Amino acid sequence: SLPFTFKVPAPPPSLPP
Amino acid sequence: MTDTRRRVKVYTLNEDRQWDDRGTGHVSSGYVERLKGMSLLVRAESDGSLLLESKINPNTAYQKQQDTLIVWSEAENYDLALSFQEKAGCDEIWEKICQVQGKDPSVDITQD
Repeated sequence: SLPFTFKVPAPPPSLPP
Repeated sequence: MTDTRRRVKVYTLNEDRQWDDRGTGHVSSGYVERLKGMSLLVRAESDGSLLLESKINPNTAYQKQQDTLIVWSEAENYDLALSFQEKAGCDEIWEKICQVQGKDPSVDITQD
């Protein structure tokens, strides 16, 4: 079995853009 | 009966720069008249509604952030992500994006 199905993107930092 | 090949979860970047779950659905591509181009289309699983209709802009940097994530800036202060149940489906949509932009699908970011 997979733990979860859907990955989520990383939370982006303020710096750098 | 549920198709998993093109099954996705849609996220938007929220006010805390975290990701909001906007629902699961199924992703396809099609030409959209008023957007003047091939677009990514997501129908929501919850009720079949049109959840996402996003032009594949020739200049947008799409990022394949993991084997099953496609992330891009839709507008200023507006960031979108598609998370795929199946890598095969992610590869299918990535190929379409790369074809629209004239890029080789081996890249992981479409614009430098």
